[PDB]
Amino acid sequence: LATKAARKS
Amino acid sequence: MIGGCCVCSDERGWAENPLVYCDGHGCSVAVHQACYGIVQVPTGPWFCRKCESQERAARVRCELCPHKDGALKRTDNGGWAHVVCALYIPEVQFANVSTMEPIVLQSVPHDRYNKTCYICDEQGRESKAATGACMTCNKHGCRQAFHVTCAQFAGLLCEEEGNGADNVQYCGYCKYHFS
Ligand SMILES: [Zn+2]
Ligand SMILES: [Zn+2]
Ligand SMILES: [Zn+2]
Ligand SMILES: [Zn+2]
Ligand SMILES: [Zn+2]
Repeated sequence: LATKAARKS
Repeated sequence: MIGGCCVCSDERGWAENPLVYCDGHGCSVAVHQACYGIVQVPTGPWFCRKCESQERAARVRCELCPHKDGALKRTDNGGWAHVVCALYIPEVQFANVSTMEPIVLQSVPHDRYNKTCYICDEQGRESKAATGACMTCNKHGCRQAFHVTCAQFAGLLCEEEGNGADNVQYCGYCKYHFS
């Protein structure tokens, strides 16, 4: 599951 | 000081993304696995990075705001920073997005440290207002500045969809411009 950090632009 | 996850505020957990609670003495951190980069959720007590470290809360504060609770990670310069501050300040980076640590400050522009938080200032806290880094209201044209954590408790933060597969744009709005 992708973390919040990995999703940051 | 926050009920559910203290990073995203969601109160619901999920089968492969559970709420994890720190058993740290005097600590009330609760975060989703995916909100703190927990590699493997233990089948027992779990401790946040701060409670695992070797110094008391007196010195362990976020470099980016004046708020004291919440989920911290170590920084570049061997300091500490909120995960949520790192998300909503655009130029803050993570060295490893999987483990979400350390928090990388070094690309944060001087212009983020020379602002005053308006939320802090309307509360009449002029020392707190100048502390740390501010994000800027995402409204086009508005230049209102505020601590990420201050907008969090004012309910001024939000995760908007971004261009890309699953890119999130973590942003905020001053009291004038929310929705
Ligand atoms: Zn969360
Ligand atoms: Zn803790
Ligand atoms: Zn912070
Ligand atoms: Zn503030
Ligand atoms: Zn605004």
